[PDB]
Amino acid sequence: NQIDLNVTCRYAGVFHVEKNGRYSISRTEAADLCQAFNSTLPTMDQMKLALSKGFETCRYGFIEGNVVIPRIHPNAICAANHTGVYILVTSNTSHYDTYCFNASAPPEEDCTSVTDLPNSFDGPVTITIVNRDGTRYSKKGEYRTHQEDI
Ligand SMILES: Nc1cccc2c1CCNC2
Repeated sequence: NQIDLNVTCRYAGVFHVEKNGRYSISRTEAADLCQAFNSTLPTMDQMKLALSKGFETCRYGFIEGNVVIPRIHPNAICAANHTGVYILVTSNTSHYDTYCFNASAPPEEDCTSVTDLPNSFDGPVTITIVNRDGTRYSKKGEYRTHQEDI
């Protein structure tokens, strides 16, 4: 009973989280996941500032109100060669990664590893934070508050 949370560097507080390295987070789960990180879904403005500090991914993830990909460099296989905060317009499906925003983070690029999920609650799941450099932190707990998400 195990969940990997793959996390990125923070840029102006904003970071990307993949559950098990595959699109698999609903909009309700995303809010709960950010909450467990003492974080919120970013606003578009917060995401634009993160972008300006060096944040890009090649993954769809929730922000507050939209599903987006932050892009600095044009890449044909990432948001169809767009740059800026690319907004997903048309999709059949409801599950993506998520972005989160932690106000207490440094103001620019923070590529130190994440070594806690400070606000997870008591639960049965072995949750493992996986950093991009492979550093891991695990704890037993839960973050999902919606039965539909479990
Ligand atoms: N950020 C991160 C950490 C561990 C694994 C993976 C990522 C993002 C890209 N997908 C794998």
